[PDB]
Amino acid sequence: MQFSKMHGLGNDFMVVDAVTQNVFFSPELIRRLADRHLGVGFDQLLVVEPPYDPELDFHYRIFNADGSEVAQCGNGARCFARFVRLKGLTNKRDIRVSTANGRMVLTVTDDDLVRVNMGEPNFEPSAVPFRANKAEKTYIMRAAEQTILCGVVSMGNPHCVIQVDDVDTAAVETLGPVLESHERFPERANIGFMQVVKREHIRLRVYERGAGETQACGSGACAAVAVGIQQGLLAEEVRVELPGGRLDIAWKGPGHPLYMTGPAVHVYDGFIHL
Amino acid sequence: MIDDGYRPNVGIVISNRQGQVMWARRFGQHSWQFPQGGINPSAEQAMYRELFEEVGLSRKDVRILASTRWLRYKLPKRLVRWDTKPVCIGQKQKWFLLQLVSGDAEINMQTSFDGWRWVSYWYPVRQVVSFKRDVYRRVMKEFASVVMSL
Repeated sequence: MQFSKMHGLGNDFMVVDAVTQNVFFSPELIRRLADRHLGVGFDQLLVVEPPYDPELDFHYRIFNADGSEVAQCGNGARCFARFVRLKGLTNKRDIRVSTANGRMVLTVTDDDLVRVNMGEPNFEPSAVPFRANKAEKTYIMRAAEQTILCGVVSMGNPHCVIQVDDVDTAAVETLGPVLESHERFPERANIGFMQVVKREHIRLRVYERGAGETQACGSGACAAVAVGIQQGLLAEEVRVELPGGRLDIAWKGPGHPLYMTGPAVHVYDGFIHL
Repeated sequence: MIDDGYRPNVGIVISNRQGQVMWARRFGQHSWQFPQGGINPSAEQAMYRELFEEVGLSRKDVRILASTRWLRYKLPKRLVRWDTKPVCIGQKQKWFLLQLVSGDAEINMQTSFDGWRWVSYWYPVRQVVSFKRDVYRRVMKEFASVVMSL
């Protein structure tokens, strides 16, 4: 079986053409391939498939390192889109794709970046979920003796966003775990530490649900810009510098989808005889 | 021909201006497939025969862009008629990639399929009856480079 190793800003995928190949997986096999010492090594497996609607171009499916399916908007979408082009499955720069829970158009730009429609930011606390009296632009959270000012939004997953003076000095490693499992987040939260540089540029670090801090959290970048915007801090096109590199977020406010443009890298091609 | 029990057959993938392919329904059924007909006692010969006869198109209106150099599928156990001799167990197939050169109002479903429709390129690989799936994989894989050129 042929596969490709890819990553978006360090989020790494084993990518399999299940269009031109007959490929089978089990949860156990996926756990065995994800293992970084004993297998291929990856965070997620992306399986590229023929479409099941005559008007789309592909379907794709994602499994995590535990062998279970992940259904998260834009997850793996930039690696998917460059893959189908790099391997000759398509010529299009506008690629229509279905996923576990949706349907979306990916635009591959001339500089090899991919523009993803991330949907509309949802600020209502009950959708996050987030325990609160009602929606507010800013919230006070009590973290032991510390007082925290934050914004909260759902990108389909939950985010708590905290404006900081300097991401380098932010207490990601100490306050992230506190907030990540706070009682007011019944399903936990991704904790973003946003430093505003200009209205068009932020630096960001994210302590992610379950996983802590990594080089890059795409949905947390979207949540940070969405919060920064509706607190009047940011312009409608914002450059987001994460530890692992740069994303660009574009949102025109409530009533409009938010877009994320970022890179995807092909590392190597593999062959494994399952 | 007609063998090993395989029966020679031609298949037609009719491409598009935009890179779509013709998806046809089989008469009085809800199953869909590419045109495919028998080979009488050349490859190109039966394709144009099955092309004009089942789709209503002549050498005029199409142009062949590529072909395969014998793809087999076995039928499912239960569909083999062992009481008909010689025994046929499946098909050997040569496939042609065509390009519609004139227009959709010229596709005449009869003559003698039923309904037809344009469809994105890889859709037929997962849509055809199970036992034809692997043949569909290889033909669509092979033709992919040729079609994109447009």
